[PDB]
Amino acid sequence: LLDAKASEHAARMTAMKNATDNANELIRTLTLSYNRARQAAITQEITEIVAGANAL
Amino acid sequence: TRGRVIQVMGPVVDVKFENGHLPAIYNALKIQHKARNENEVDIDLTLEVALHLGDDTVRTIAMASTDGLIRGMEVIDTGAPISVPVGPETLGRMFDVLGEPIDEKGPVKAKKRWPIHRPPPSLSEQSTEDEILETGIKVIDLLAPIPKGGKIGLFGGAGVGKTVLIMELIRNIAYEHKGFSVFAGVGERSREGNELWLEMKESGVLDNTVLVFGQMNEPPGARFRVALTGLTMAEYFRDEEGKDVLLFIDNIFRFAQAGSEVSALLGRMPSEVGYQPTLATEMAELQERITSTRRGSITSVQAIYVPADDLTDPAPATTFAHLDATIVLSRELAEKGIYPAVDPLQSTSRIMDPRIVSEEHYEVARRVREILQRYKDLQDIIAILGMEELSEEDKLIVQRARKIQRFLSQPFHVAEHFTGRPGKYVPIEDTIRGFKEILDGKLDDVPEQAFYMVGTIEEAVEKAKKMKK
Amino acid sequence: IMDPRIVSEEHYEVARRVREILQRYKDLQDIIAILGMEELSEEDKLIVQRARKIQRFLSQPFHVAEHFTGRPGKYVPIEDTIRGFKEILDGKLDDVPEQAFYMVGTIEEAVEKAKKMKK
Amino acid sequence: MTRGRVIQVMGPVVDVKFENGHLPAIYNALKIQHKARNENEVDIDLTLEVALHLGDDTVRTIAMASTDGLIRGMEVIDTGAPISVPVGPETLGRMFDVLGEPIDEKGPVKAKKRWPIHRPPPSLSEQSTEDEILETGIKVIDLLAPIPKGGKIGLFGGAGVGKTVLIMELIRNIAYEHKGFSVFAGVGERSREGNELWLEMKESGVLDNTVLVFGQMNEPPGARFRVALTGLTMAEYFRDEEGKDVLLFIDNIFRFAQAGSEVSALLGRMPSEVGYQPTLATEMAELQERITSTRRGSITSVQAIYVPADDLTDPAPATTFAHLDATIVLSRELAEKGIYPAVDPLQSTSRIMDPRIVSEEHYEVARRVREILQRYKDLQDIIAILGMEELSEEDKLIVQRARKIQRFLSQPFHVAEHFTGRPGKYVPIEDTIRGFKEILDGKLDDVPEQAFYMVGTIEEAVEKAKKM
Amino acid sequence: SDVGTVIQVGDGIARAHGLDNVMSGELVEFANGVMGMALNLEENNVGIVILGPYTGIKEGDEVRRTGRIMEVPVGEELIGRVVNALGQPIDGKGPINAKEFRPVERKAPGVVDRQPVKEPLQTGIKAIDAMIPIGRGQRELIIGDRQTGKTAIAIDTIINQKGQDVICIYVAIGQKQSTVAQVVKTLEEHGAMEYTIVVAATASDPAALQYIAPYAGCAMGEYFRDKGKHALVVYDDLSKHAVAYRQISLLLRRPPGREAYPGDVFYLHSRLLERAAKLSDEKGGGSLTALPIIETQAGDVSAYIPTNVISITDGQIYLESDLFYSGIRPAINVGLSVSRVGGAAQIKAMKQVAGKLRLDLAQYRELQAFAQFASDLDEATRAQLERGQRMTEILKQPQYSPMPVEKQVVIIYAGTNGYLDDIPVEKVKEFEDGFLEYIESKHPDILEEIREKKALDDELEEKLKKAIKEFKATFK
Amino acid sequence: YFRDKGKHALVVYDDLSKHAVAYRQISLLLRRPPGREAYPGDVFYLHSRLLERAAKLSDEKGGGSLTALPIIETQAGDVSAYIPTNVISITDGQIYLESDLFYSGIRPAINVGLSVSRVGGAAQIKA
Ligand SMILES: Nc1ncnc2c1ncn2[C@@H]1O[C@H](COP(=O)(O)OP(=O)(O)OP(=O)(O)O)[C@@H](O)[C@H]1O
Ligand SMILES: Nc1ncnc2c1ncn2[C@@H]1O[C@H](COP(=O)(O)OP(=O)(O)OP(=O)(O)O)[C@@H](O)[C@H]1O
Ligand SMILES: [Mg+2]
Ligand SMILES: [Mg+2]
Repeated sequence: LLDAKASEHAARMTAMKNATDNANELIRTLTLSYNRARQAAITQEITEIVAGANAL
Repeated sequence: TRGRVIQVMGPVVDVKFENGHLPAIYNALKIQHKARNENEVDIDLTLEVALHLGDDTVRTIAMASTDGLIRGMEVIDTGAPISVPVGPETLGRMFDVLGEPIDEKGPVKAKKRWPIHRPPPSLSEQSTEDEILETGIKVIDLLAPIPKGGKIGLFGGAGVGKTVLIMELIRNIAYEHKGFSVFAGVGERSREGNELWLEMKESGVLDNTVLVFGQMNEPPGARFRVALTGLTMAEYFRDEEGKDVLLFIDNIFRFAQAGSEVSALLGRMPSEVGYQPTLATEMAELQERITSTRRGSITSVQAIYVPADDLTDPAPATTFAHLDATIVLSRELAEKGIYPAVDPLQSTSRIMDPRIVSEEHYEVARRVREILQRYKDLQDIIAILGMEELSEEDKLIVQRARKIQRFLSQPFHVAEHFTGRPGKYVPIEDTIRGFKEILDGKLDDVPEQAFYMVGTIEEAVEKAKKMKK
Repeated sequence: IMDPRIVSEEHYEVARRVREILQRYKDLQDIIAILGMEELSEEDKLIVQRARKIQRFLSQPFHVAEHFTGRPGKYVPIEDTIRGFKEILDGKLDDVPEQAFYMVGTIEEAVEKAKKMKK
Repeated sequence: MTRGRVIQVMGPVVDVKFENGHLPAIYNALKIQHKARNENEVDIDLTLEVALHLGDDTVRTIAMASTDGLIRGMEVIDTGAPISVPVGPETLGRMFDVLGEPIDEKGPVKAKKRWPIHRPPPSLSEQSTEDEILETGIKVIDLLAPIPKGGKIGLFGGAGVGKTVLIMELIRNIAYEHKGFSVFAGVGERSREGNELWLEMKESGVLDNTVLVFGQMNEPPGARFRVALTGLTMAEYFRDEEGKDVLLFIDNIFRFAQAGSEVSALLGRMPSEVGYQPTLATEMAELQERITSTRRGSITSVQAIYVPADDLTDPAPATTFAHLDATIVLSRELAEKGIYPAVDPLQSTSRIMDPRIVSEEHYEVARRVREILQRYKDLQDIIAILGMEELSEEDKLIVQRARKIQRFLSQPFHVAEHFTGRPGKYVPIEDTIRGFKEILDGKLDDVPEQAFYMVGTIEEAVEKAKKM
Repeated sequence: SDVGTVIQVGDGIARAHGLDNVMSGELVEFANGVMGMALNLEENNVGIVILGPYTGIKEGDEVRRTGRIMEVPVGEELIGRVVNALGQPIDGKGPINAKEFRPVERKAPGVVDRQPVKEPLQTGIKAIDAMIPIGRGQRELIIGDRQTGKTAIAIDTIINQKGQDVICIYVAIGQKQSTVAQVVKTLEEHGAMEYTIVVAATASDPAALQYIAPYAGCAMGEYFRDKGKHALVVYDDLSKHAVAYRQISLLLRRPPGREAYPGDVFYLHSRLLERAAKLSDEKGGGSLTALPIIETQAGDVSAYIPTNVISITDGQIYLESDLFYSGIRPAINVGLSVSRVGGAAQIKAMKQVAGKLRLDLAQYRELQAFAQFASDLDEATRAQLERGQRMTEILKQPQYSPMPVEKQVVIIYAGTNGYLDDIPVEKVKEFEDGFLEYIESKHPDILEEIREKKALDDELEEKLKKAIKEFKATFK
Repeated sequence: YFRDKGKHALVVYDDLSKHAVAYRQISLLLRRPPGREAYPGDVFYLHSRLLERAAKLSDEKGGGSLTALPIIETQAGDVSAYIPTNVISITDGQIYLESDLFYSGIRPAINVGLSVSRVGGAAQIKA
């Protein structure tokens, strides 16, 4: 039991370390995609505005 | 001294007055034509002045379809804005954008007519008394009390419950109020207006009510001016007679949208999200007139359409600064079958001040928001970590928050076809008493399925006994 | 053409059964990206085990690809694809390793490829 | 002579007509000086920079001050050249506007020469091919982020770290040891921060070695756009005529990019990505290509940059990073802990760091320092949850070494003498490399950690230890 | 000549022919008696923004030149009054009867005419005065989500200025007339109308009037500044001016840009906010300070108007809706809010005490996000969480009850030193009132010592003796 | 010129990304309608008019050959973007360079797994 409880806490420590690292990697990839979407929305919106103003 | 049509561009029309005697901005113009030959068509149309151009020319917006219009016709200047009939002879009638009767009861014989465009009250003659107005609806009566003499806004996307909430409020507040009622169906379904009119005829409530329509199938000119016609009629009861009045409006977003549709054809440069360069100015001239003066009060309930469940769109965002109470309806609760689907975090009012409400009303309302705000952040975690990994305080908050969120649901009298239930009314003391037992943990034993579409808290215990628990 | 009236009944059942397992594995995909497959139990675990084999058996060595890889190209008849996926779905080949279904033609090639590995 | 008249006015934009057909060139400067004829009028002293030849003898111009009080038909004069500012040693210890006029109430400037703001950059036949390291005398910068002579350096940092002190200490060290001056261009600065800088420059005695040029935020877009070019033409004279090495400071390059974006919108040009001007990379280049190491002397530049939304892919940070040679990062955590100057050793980098330019021991000492400091950052969350006694003997032998190395990066500055008893220290590249090499081998591990805190050369740490 | 004729009329804008001698920014009068401001000078036509009802102006009507720039009245006579953006009364308390009138578009104080900010502007809010200090001559931005407290922090601040020699100006921009009436009535009830001026440009007023309101607010606030006296200006929403300016520019046909705003939108707020300053002794040592407010959609801190003003001011106070819907009031996020004049805009007493608060609160912001649920951790982490929970109860405060600095430094000192370790997290609010009641008996002693000497270093012996003996004797 | 005579030649472009940015500038100054990232529609035709000119000729034409090595800079290291994908669709392969390999000492910093030559395998000596 002493070895089993120690190995259980060691196993959970490694599992939580990997889960946190996988989540931190997913956060930077999503952050970069959000920045691409943010910049794309702004250039599209400004071009619809200027196209409408030019037409008028 | 008459004018001639020069350009027909869908809803917008251009007219030239050769004498130099041009009509003022917002004046009303008439086109009445008899066909000269078999090729022509008879025409009856009204247009309002929007802008003065250079060569003796004026831009005008039509209030009906422009089909059959010919360049070079004759236009008559009435000399004033669209003037609508006012007085007690408008009670028990139904009206068009021009204040003409859309029912078959005959002409209106009111001795006076008022223009739909009038300056708002001044700061020196407004009033702001504070009292609680009961609705009989568990969420609104507790978390966002309605101020008597104040503006109420119901915000939501397509199909969340706005019109089913307006209809329940009319069948509760107006049915428990002495004084006149006014309803304006701004750019909505003509099938819903018909059902409302029949319900009034049956109940006998038309005798104390006025209705104005100009629905979805009408051109942009009529869809934005309808709210002003309903407002010039509710103003006469406040200013001339001195009585308190209720003004109910569905889809004020159609007024903002209709202003955007005609803006491009007038020649105005576009603005953010494809709206007119005058959005805030146009909504202020509407909202600043619906206020309580020293003479009498206008209590107002308005339904606001959020284009894609995004409160940041220019029309909903411009509206928020004018309300005294705001109720937000979320599809997240509607998809779970929790109706009226009112968001208990985003809903607020000018009356949730410790100096206005009772002590326990203030405590219960603040405790409901804290337990649901804690549960909101914790439910997201449970989907990835699993409910077994969280602590006992978290498990207790999850179990109570589920029951609280379901007890906010209620069967409306107008919802019998959609719910398969008769409908129920709950007074403020029972709303406070019911939510307190859930917060204090008294009913931790009752199952979470014993709070959907129920009324008083006694029913949940009886329903649990019927469920054999 | 994926209508009961045009295709054979055997073809229609096998094609519909393949898309259900592939959709179920795309739902588990966003949670296993964080926690991994150690938390999964019973049917969800068995569904990813078969979905891996199915996703690889859809790969095929082309004749035009001989200039990129030394593997010879293959042509697979409709009767062979239906029989191979049916046995993968039923579980007759659950013992064979997932690496034995990469760039192959027919189901018998997976049996000899597994026998070559000896695992 | 030749004279125009104002024909249109709307915000910062003004249009002028030249009836005789003699028109000004695309960057000339025009003057409007008018005395009120009647009580209804207002007196004006405005200047305009040309932008476009519109046709029909008319020209579009951007304004350098306010256009309120202007009237159509008001006469205007062409100076025959671009904006021209005073140059020479007489500009040292003084404050100026975009136009070269002094802000200080210290009388007029009687300089012998005036130079135009718009000048072509030096050609490939005038540059220096082999790169030199500029010795700052600061241990952290000279060891972990070398400064190239003629190079562009980028500053990234939070509020309350000590950016001004570093600038002031860099401005000093180049004047005392390298015998070279400095210039500071405040691009769209807050006039309250400009005031604190001028007083701290005055109290530290630094003004006599520097030139300060300020374009305030309350100025029109046209003036905030050209302020970096008037600071640059003053630094250019010290390189071309005196042959000295010079430091050019730009508080925020993002405000230069932003001012061009606003001027382009006012001129009516179609926007690009995120709404920036179509000319963003040509405007950035016409500034950055004049900051180079010629055969005679060099201009080096330290430029701070604001990231619009913590996104380095935004068009303004992107076009600037193309021209940069090094990056210096300032962190609040070092300041909270007590390490000065507060420069991050694991996030600051330079293109000069390769072993083909720096010596073999310089490369090895820098690599070993980064490896030990990186390893210590790993142990920090382990040290937060568990005790120091539990760590392995090798782990403890690295934690101790790392804390001592991190403290030895700290240095007592000369500008700091008003706030602390510490006199100040200049450390040569050869002395800091020699010092860290002794620490990395463990020769001084039997010495207290406070011996390496706020000290200069390695022999001072030994004597400080002997005093305790 | 000085006369013209209107050629186009619509949406509050007019176009006229003639007016050859008009100046950029001048005032013009229509035949109707209504006023307008000339903002564009095209080659053949003048673009005029109307300062009143425009449904009475027709094409062919004449317009005349007034030979004057926009000017408003200034003086002590405006104190206690309610006025419009043009300097005309709204309260119905009679005429203003001013002695002087001055331009609305004055240049800002130069870099040499200023002096470093070093004297405090006490707001009376425990979170702001301790962690985000404001000094006389500073510009601090109040920014947040709708319905989070913003008008509350500005009015709680104006209520705290009763004792000091400060004059306050409130500029209501795009606001509903019924909320303006509740603000004026709240100021009359707390007695703030004795030292305040209210300038209003409500939602139904022309876009032109809602654009000149803050510039008229500075003209009135800087008048006291040029006399040596201190003044405070407040703008309830700067987000509503940007919208009013966007309308006039898109109607005058000026080139659009990001979110349809004109290129000079940064310059609009810069011309206004750089006028707040602490002047030098040659100019008399006076001081104007500003509190601009901004509304952010779903926390869009990176939108065009929020980023322009965040870059111009000397700091910002961020308010968050999840803090508000969770009981933290005022809902100020301490992690994202900063003052760049910190340590100079505070008295010595607060600087000594707030240093410990910064460290205890900074170690708590990081720790609760993860260690809140865990049952057994290291004693250090337990003490850090327990101290952070108690300090985040001391910073909570109700509306219309600002705290004098002497009372603030006493409670913060008691909490920072850790004398509340035996007090439950729910009892901390009861302890503040109970401790301040014991101190009522000592107000004569500690008011004079903390107000005159400001020496909390000498005072340590008396604070420790009273706080420990009074509570331990009563609680045992 | 060398290729038409019969001689072999190589050409290198230091940044095709900078070339596209310099083209976006003049199209927007000429007031041409913008596309996907403010770039005109002709941005594919731009890199196609130039890269197609590189070619190995037949023996009848003299057998000469022009080869090209275009270079592209990509923000945050993502290959799927407008200008990068336009040129990947025109070329006969690509060599991927990674920043973590470069800042960790692995030089040349070339990704062996994701880099490929489509014409490759036939141009190598038997050894
Ligand atoms: N109280 C309720 N009980 C049961 N079902 C409801 C209730 N309220 C709404 N619903 C259901 O949701 C639907 C929402 O329709 P509703 O007319 O209220 O849409 P809406 O929100 O007003 O949208 P719109 O304004 O465009 O008409 C109802 O038709 C009904 O099916
Ligand atoms: N400290 C507090 N304690 C309790 N309630 C508070 C507190 N501070 C703010 N509130 C409440 O929250 C709301 C804040 O209103 P406030 O006018 O200040 O918000 P706002 O951002 O200016 O809103 P708006 O944009 O409509 O003007 C009010 O209901 C107010 O009473
Ligand atoms: Mg509806
Ligand atoms: Mg407010």
